[PDB]
Amino acid sequence: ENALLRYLLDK
Amino acid sequence: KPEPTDEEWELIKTVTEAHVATNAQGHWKQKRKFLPDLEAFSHFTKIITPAITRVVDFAKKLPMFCELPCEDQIILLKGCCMEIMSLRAAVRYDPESETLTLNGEMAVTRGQLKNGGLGVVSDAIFDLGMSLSSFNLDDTEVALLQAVLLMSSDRPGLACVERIEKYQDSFLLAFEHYINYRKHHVTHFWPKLLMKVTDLRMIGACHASRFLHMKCPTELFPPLFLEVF
Ligand SMILES: COc1nc(C(=O)NCC(=O)O)c(O)c2ccc(Oc3c(C)cc(C(=O)c4ccccc4)cc3C)cc12
Repeated sequence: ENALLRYLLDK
Repeated sequence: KPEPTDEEWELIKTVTEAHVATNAQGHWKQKRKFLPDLEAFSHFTKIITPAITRVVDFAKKLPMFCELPCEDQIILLKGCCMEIMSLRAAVRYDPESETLTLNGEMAVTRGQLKNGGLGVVSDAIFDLGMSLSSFNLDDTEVALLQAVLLMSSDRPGLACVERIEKYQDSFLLAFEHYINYRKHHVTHFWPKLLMKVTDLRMIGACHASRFLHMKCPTELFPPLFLEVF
């Protein structure tokens, strides 16, 4: 759930 | 009329620098290439992923954004991508070719975007760009509009609602105080810019309603595009 968007949010 | 305070100038340096660092090209007009219904719609959805990423990059360069929990960051970014990407294209309207520029490289016509799935929203983005000509928005004004849309407390599921609303109120003063200082030769420039924020907010909601419409297998759509809607 929003895992790429989360990966990019954290560096 | 009140002009930017010393701390408001720092906030303007910061948010302006964020914007310029994450804005495609900036030449965008001379690296521009003109383009000559799930087949125009591939070759657009394909070009979104870098544009969404540039928005994430803007938000991550804003120290106020980075103080929020990532649940709230995800929520904020999900609500302001299409707004920011729409503003970023509308400020790149060429009155003579009657095109918008995406990724600072591809010139598109009103028809091309409506044909690529934007539907009525492409009419809204072009109309905005046309009206943003007489406004003569600079990089600081665009960056501050972007920060105002990002720090929307109204977005559903947020935790730090009042912290976000405080960040947004900091940008709105700095932006108004900058507006007072830039002395634009338009009457009631602030009231009219505030109406434009609302035009953009309407673009972000209509686009996010045409998504729920196309469900056309989801895997034909880029991964980032699906996480933002
Ligand atoms: C203004 O929008 C955009 N702005 C910029 C841009 O200027 N970037 C900023 C900068 O210059 O730095 C872009 O690069 C864009 C690239 C692709 C794009 O593609 C879309 C999108 C996103 C949504 C729809 C739908 O309506 C829809 C259809 C089905 C389901 C849901 C939604 C259709 C298309 C073609 C829209 C872009």
